[PDB]
Amino acid sequence: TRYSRLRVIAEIRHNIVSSIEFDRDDELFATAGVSRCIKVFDFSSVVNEPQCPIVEMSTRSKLSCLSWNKHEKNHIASSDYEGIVTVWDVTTRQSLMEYEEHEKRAWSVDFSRTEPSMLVSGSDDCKVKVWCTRQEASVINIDMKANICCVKYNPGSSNYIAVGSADHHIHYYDLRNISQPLHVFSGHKKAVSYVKFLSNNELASASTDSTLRLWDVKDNLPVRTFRGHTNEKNFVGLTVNSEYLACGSETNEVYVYHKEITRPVTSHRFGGSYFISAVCWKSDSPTMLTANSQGTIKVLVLAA
Amino acid sequence: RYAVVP
Repeated sequence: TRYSRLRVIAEIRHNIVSSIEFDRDDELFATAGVSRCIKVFDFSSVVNEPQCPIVEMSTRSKLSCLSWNKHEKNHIASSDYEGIVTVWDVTTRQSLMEYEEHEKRAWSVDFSRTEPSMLVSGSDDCKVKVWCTRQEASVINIDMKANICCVKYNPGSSNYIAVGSADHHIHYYDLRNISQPLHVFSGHKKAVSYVKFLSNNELASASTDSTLRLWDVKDNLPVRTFRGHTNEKNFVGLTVNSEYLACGSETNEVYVYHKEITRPVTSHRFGGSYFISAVCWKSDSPTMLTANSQGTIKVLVLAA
Repeated sequence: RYAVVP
């Protein structure tokens, strides 16, 4: 009841944007995708102005994902279609680390919130790699049996990662003993394209079966399935906060779900054949960043 | 093909 619409409060008119992410203070955000350019914008400027990035970093390969460091304000990691995982400093524009062990496209990178020098990546090479920014070689390698589409650290401990796999399952690992996952969550009928935590115990996933799912990683239980959007092919984005899930759709629409309700609380038509390609909440607030396959960026806000 | 899930 609280919200029925998404209001557009800003738009940057444009190339697919595969990732849009806020820095540790929700002050800057970065975008990246097929154009081989990591662009950094000032959020307040975008909201207030009638819009140029403050930093642009050219890359050798198409980008699949970004993750800002949670301690070092100025550091951001990228994964690319060559398999390289790069840590960048947005003030100097330099690559700080270039991790080159993946043999195929890396789809995901995630910096840990609680051990901020640690970052994890997953790849079409079927490996999960854990890296430490002070070391050139990977610290942990998990050999899996299928392409890895997303890896995410638990927000409360760097010992746990969720792995979304093309085998249709979420593999939840304790990195202190990688012999077997703690649990493998089955329920999706197609590849699991995203995993994101609402809290220490609540995990959400997206899949090309046109569903989102909510899972309890304390008691290893399925919770809820969310339906309404169309997602049979593309990476269309998933972002969650403590209460809400948002995802893209192949209908060029953003969908929002409350975690307790299986059908959308609202949706927004972006304004064919376009798809939403990236979404990111501004922490626990009703404000979110969104981008689509044309490269348009919008700042949206849930509203009554 | 870009941004296509395996």
